Amino acid sequence: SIFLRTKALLQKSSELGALPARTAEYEQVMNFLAKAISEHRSDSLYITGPPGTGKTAQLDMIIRQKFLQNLSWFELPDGRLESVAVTSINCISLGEPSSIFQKIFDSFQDLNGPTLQIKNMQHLQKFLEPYTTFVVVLDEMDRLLHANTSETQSVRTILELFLLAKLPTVSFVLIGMANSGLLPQTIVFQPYTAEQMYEIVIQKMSSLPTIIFQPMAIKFAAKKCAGNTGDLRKLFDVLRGSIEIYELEKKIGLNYIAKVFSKFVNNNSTRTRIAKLNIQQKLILCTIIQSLKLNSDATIDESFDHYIKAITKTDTLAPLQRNEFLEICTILETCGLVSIKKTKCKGKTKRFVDKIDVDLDMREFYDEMTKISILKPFL
Amino acid sequence: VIRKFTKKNVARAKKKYTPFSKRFKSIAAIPDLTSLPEFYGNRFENKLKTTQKHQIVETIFSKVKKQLNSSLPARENEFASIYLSAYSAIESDSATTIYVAGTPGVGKTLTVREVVKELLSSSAQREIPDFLYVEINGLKMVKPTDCYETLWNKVSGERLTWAASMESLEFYFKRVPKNKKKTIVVLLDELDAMVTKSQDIMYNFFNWTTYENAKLIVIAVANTMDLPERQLGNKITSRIGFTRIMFTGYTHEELKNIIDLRLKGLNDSFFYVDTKTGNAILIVRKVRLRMSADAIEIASRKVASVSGDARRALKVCKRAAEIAEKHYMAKHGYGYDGVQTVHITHVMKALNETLNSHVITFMTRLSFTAKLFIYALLNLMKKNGSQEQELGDIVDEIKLLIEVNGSNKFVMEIAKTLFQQGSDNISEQLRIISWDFVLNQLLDAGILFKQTMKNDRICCVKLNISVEEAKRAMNEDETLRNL
Ligand SMILES: Nc1ncnc2c1ncn2[C@@H]1O[C@H](COP(=O)(O)OP(=O)(O)OP(=O)(O)O)[C@@H](O)[C@H]1O
Ligand SMILES: Nc1ncnc2c1ncn2[C@@H]1O[C@H](COP(=O)(O)OP(=O)(O)OP(=O)(O)O)[C@@H](O)[C@H]1O
Ligand SMILES: [Mg+2]
Ligand SMILES: [Mg+2]
Repeated sequence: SIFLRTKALLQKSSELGALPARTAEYEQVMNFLAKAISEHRSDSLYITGPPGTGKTAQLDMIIRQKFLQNLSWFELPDGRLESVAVTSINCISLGEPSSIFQKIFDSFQDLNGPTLQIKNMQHLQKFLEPYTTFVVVLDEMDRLLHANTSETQSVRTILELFLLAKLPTVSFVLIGMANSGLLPQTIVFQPYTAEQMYEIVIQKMSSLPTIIFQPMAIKFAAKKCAGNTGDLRKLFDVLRGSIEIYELEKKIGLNYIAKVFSKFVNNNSTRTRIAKLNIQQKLILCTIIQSLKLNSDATIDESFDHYIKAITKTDTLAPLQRNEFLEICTILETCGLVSIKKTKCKGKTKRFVDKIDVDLDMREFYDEMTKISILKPFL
Repeated sequence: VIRKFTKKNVARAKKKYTPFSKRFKSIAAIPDLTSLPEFYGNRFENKLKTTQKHQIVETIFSKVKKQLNSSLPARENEFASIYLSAYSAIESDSATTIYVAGTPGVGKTLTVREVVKELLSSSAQREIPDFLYVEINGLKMVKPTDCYETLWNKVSGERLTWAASMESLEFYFKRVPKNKKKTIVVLLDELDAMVTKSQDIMYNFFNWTTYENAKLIVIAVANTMDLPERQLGNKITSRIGFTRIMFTGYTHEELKNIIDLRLKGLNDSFFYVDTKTGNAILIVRKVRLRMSADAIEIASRKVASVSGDARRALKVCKRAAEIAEKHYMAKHGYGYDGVQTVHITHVMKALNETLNSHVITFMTRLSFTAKLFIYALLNLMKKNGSQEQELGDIVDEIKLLIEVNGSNKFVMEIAKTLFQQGSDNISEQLRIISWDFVLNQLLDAGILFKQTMKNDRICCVKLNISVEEAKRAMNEDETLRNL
């Protein structure tokens, strides 16, 4: 089925020398290697960007195409041959950030030989001295910072690695990718545009025999998914959801993208939430928001107290009890107008208590209960 | 050697430390893990068993209560979406994340388990390849990293510590080729409970779904649709994705259908009831059982107004059946060892005890000293409006209320008891009798809040309950409302 393979291509786990819409940055990164393996100079590279911009994908693309365990060959612009050792490491999937040197050593040394125990800068620096280029690609380099400690000790491991990829008599070239005179070179990966997203999609589905999307649908999906600070993962889920929505009802039209963008956005719509309420529930909602206006940190009991005094000032709609007041508050929380949380007081008696809060816009509230036009003074 | 302290109750598991990346010499040295006798799942039940020496009398309402227990008529579109995503990702050997969120009791776990059951049935028919189903509940973990210990133990059969398990799972999902693998479907239930400060577990579980060789289906069940936006980073929100499946609370018609589906074979049916004991047999008197459609409708409308929670609707119906069965067993005197109807009265009484408040009737049944305390506290809130009153001011105002209404009959009989405990040999006391007792009683009840202070006079006291229900309980009393 064409639908199954098209759905397979638009997953977040699908791969594809240069990626589409990234080739210049590719050349920039390749230019780094075009010096580093050439002159046997240790150097360090920093890569930033918002998520889904193709950093990990382009680096894995480079490693899979154009490259003692994990030894291979690389060609320079003149391109004779060069022995390189290339690995990739995700820093979050390690136990502690201090063990990464050892991890690099367990990524390089042959298993038949003596497995040494490694702590820090010095043992790795002594190990790479008799050698062959070592390419390390470190995904998420920022979680190498210690979230505790201070500014002096959080940047211990990263500064140690930057110093160990900068000094002579080693051949250590370091690529690090984080999310957005020996300081690293920086390429900022940029968020994709609609045309770039379009070209990526047709390049990915060029392996398919037919295209079961209208091109206007892909262009509309790309222009809605790009915006500012866009991620290609969002475009992939939009197209995949379009396929799933299409085959749950039966080429994919322009309308199915809009059906996706109506199914998976909440569409808050405070007026239609309010229109589903009763007149009593609207009265309790008005007293609650008035209590939050004049007390600004109010528990449920003080809100009920204000409701009792405010509707005995009116002497219509005879009052109810505290537990059913909490019940209508639960109805209001189910509708999506009221949030009840459990917090601490700021008084002399600091204890836990249930606090009430709102997440609704004031203009729609005031308009929709001035359209009621009978029970005024609670607004 | 002489220790500075001792740790004499250390209980350490038999968990190894070496990760899976050092289990074979090369990537090519890894065998086909499906043809391994410990991978992918290739004793306490009898201790809670005994011999029964009697014959339990199951009355006619016992089958109704048994069928109303928590142990898919309203979830078609959610079932179809989850099943289609999982079927597509399993049959094409890809990795994906499905996100499900909703309020309690809206059928999230039941729908996901039904989807997994149907996928296992389809994999037993050789229509999709085999997969391993793992269920990780974040509220059933002692430590949040134990999920790393659980999942890897479900995959390999080994028992490692959590960091080695995490490296093992990373190496497995990233480096092991798809021809040597089986697909894994992981249900991450109570997803908010596995959220930690560093969010490494969430990143790892949702980042393994982005690897090309992973063959991993992560179904994450949450409580809010905005959990990645509120609590998680941008990196994990990007990996979870834009498509999210919302489980709305049930409307009253679907709750009505759920309750009728639990009672399809019992409602409007006849039983042979033995009048000697009470034991009823489903097809000696022939008794028809009936539960009203109006009763089920009003319970379903109430529950759909509150939450749309199927647990609450089933529990309300079970409570109504329990109330009716208690009245029936009381009127016949049966024990435990022509038409029986569970009516809308029992349903309303089940709905009322959950909505009844005991705070007012607790305060109306207190002693005179506790009521006098609450009355003086409310008097001080009326005098100065501070909402926190010092205990010494309460002492002085109780003394003032005693000496001002001194000509009252009840007060002039109560004063000797309050200040001397009815004894001439006892000196006049600065606190009333049972002052500490009623203070601590109102603190344990949660009616009162007291600050942590060591000077008894300037220590402040606050109402924790609402003021008007305290005033209602005070006006219920005969003596206090007359002075
Ligand atoms: N130019 C591209 N061509 C093809 N696929 C791409 C391209 N850019 C990204 N992708 C796809 O987008 C997904 C995510 O890309 P990648 O992992 O490189 O993102 P990232 O920038 O590293 O994000 P994050 O900060 O979230 O890690 C993958 O499925 C990858 O194949
Ligand atoms: N559609 C349904 N049909 C029949 N019974 C249902 C249905 N939905 C829920 N129930 C009943 O309600 C129970 C609660 O459902 P479930 O465990 O799936 O809830 P949940 O959404 O996971 O809730 P929680 O967030 O509290 O875990 C089920 O075990 C079942 O007894
Ligand atoms: Mg990345
Ligand atoms: Mg559940």
